Amino acid sequence: DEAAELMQQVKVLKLTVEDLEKERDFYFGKLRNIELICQENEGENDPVLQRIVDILYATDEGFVIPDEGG
Amino acid sequence: DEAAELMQQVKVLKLTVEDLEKERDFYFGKLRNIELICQENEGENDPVLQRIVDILYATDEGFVIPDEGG
Amino acid sequence: KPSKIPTPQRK
Amino acid sequence: KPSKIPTPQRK
Repeated sequence: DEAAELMQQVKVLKLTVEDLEKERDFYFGKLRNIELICQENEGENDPVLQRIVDILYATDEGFVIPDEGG
Repeated sequence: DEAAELMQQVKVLKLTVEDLEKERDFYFGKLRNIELICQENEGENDPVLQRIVDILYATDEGFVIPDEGG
Repeated sequence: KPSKIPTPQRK
Repeated sequence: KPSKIPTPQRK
């Protein structure tokens, strides 16, 4: 049935959403603590902190960076 | 209409899915490079690397850790 | 914390 | 790379 697929879709999407945003939220909360940790230990800017800032700043074209202008 | 909401749901869920998994994927790919970077610089296990491993290992109850048993 | 890390715009 | 970082199970 038409709506049977549609409602099953929201099932799969609910599931994908719950799988997705559960990790998106958890992973992102983790990311918030790494950024300020870089400024907590910039001072001693060891290689890891040079390659993980590269990590944090892994932006590319098509991707949005906030506070763009410096 | 019944299916009109349902198909609009998959719209919103598609949108949420695309917003979600685009970040879930991007953020997680970033996370893959931090974990091995910790073992790249464990040797010199500075505070950052003690607090970001806490980050990477921010697990709790209800959350699954792979390779559980050591 | 300093909102410079890549995002989407979204909302 | 060493799959110890928290996950879900999912699939």
